[PDB]
Amino acid sequence: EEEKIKNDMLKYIEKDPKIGVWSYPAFLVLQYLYHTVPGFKMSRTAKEALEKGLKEMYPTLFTIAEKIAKERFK
Amino acid sequence: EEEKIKNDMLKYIEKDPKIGVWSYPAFLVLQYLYHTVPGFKMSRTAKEALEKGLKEMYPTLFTIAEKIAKERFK
Repeated sequence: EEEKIKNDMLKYIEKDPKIGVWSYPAFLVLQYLYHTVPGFKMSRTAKEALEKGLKEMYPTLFTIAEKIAKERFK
Repeated sequence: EEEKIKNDMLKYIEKDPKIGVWSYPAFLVLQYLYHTVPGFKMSRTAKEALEKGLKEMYPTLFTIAEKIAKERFK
């Protein structure tokens, strides 16, 4: 169950976590903030948005993935 | 105010809304679902997650961007 998920998720660590989104509203808001407030970390806020929404949709899987990624610190 | 935002957002329509996220938890959950449930629209769910989280963080800007993008239908 849980340990079945762990092996697959560790198989997915090996790859680059590039995630691509084609979304006009999100792009417009992010670009507006980038051009309007200096120093706006557009990519960080987009990652936060993705992580927040995805954790809300799939809380258990998101927590498992976060624990596996974190506990791969050393 | 609002009409100042409209001009910039219409300036940003011209570009491709490619949004890129480098996030290990979100990547792990999305790839787990892609490999585990057939027909999983990974990109659609990632876009939904980004839109949900970003609308929660910036509801007014997200609604403005969504209205501008929608009302550019014809």
